[PDB]
Amino acid sequence: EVQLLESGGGLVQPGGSLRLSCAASGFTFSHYMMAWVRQAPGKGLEWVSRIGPSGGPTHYADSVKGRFTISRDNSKNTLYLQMNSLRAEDTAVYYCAGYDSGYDYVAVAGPAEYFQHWGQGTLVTVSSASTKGPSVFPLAPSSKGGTAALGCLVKDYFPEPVTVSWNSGALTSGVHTFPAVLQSSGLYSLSSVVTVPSSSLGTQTYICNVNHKPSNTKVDKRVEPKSC
Amino acid sequence: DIQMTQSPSSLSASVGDRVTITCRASQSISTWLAWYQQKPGKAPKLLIYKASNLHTGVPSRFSGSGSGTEFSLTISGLQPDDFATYYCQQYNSYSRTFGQGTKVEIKRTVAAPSVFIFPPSDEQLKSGTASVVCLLNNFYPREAKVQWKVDNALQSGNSQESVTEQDSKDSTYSLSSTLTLSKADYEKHKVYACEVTHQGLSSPVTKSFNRGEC
Amino acid sequence: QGKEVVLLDFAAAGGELGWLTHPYGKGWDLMQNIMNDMPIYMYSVCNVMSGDQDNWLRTNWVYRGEAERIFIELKFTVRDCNSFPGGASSCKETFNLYYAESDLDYGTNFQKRLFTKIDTIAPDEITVSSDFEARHVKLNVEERSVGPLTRKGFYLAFQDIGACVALLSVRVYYKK
Repeated sequence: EVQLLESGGGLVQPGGSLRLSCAASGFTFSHYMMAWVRQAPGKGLEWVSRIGPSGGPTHYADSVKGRFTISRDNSKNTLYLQMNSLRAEDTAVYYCAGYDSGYDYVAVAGPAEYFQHWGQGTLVTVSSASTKGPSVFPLAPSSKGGTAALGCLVKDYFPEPVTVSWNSGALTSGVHTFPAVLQSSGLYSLSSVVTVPSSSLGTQTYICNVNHKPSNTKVDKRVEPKSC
Repeated sequence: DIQMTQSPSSLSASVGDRVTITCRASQSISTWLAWYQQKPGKAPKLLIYKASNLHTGVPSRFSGSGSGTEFSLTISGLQPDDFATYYCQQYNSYSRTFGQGTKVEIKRTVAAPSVFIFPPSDEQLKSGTASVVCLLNNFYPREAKVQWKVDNALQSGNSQESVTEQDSKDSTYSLSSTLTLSKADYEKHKVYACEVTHQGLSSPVTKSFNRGEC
Repeated sequence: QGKEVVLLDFAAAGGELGWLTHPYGKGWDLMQNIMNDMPIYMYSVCNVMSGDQDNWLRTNWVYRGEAERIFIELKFTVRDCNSFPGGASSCKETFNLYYAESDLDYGTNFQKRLFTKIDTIAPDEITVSSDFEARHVKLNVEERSVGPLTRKGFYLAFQDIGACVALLSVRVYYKK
């Protein structure tokens, strides 16, 4: 029943600041050591900071020191992180983590500590990009014996995510929607593909349905295979 | 600082298997080591601490050993939900460093990709840019090479690749590479070939097209 | 003078002295730690939540020599049971000191049934949870002795029955 909920995540310009929060419930928060650990996209875990039960001893990772501040309010059961002078490199999911000596079954304490409980985390994107709807382009095949593939290229949007379905959800089998990739410009690009028998191509309609909530883009794009 | 180094970086196992992951410290850390599991898009969860003590609730098929420099996590009789990434963390010093990760994937038969190539659409070619796309579809081992060629001429700096996680049906991967060019450059050339190298192919497979003539 | 003659001195081995543990795997384990800017080794067990614990640690075989009566000084810490939520009925704060005599060294062959109990060892000071989290260590000292020794050598053993104990020093001597 120990529960941690991060909030405050979101988009910010380089040099900007942001303040994260973790709301704890189901235990005696005042007795736990609390910490933040982060995880850059596609990468490993990186300890950020910690604070003792009383607000006590504070330590920071060398990569964050002088720029970030950790604090807590034990009467609101809330943990905080003030992040200043942010850079693209601080982009990450930030996790709230806790440790409590009453569940650490060892006669003598280790010097640093480990993380018993973790919140679900909150994304901080630091980037000079602003919201922008995608272009949606068809990936057309031709007419060749066998199975054929076909698709949509959803290109130049900020931020994530985008959803794609085919034929308004009527086509579910063999759909592959790829992970977005950040382009040099800062915007995202993604493809969605489905395989289909080439005998379908003159006859069956294929429409991809793309939605991008942040800019309110909804587009149904027909994919017409190529004929000679 | 103390550096942690996990081996192997990825691993392929079948359910029922017994797999062992290694974690090494660049200097001694006594028994202050913890192991964590992370499935994609989810928070990590503690498995082991003290370099062998099971966290409460953690199934007894996980076990850890080691001290000083060398440590080990073992999973006997992999279940379907043990395919995940595993991290180690030393807590002997205040730097609290983690290892880079070990990804336990599902083992499967070799499977050649079906390979398709897509020219840019007439709609994009209005915009002054132009993207060509290769698709490799349903293949095991994740390792593959993809090589763009334009009027039979090698390209670099010019493309980005993207791979999906293991399919929950047949445990294959799919990959797409996008070759991004300007409209003026594209209109200059003719044959846009896509060459693919992969273990299930006895030789490299090329899909191509010629702009202007189907 | 009535000089003491030391037969076994654990801390003085500097972590080079491996003792037998039974069951192999669960139970007592050697660990290392810093106290007073010095590395200190200890045997430790903390299985306070499962409650069917019977964990044994056995010293090496010690040659008796001319000793007829021996004195065993232990130094140890024990954590407060109340520091563990849900451990009321499983946690203990004592351990047992046993010994056995033999003319030969049995090596890894450990037969707990040949051991007689010397005493229950209990701490005068538990380590409460603010001590633990501050890395201060409440050391306890307990001495016992056992009567006329007859065989060429002897072992000592420590039975854990569900306590959170760290054993830092074990010193066995006789008085000349």
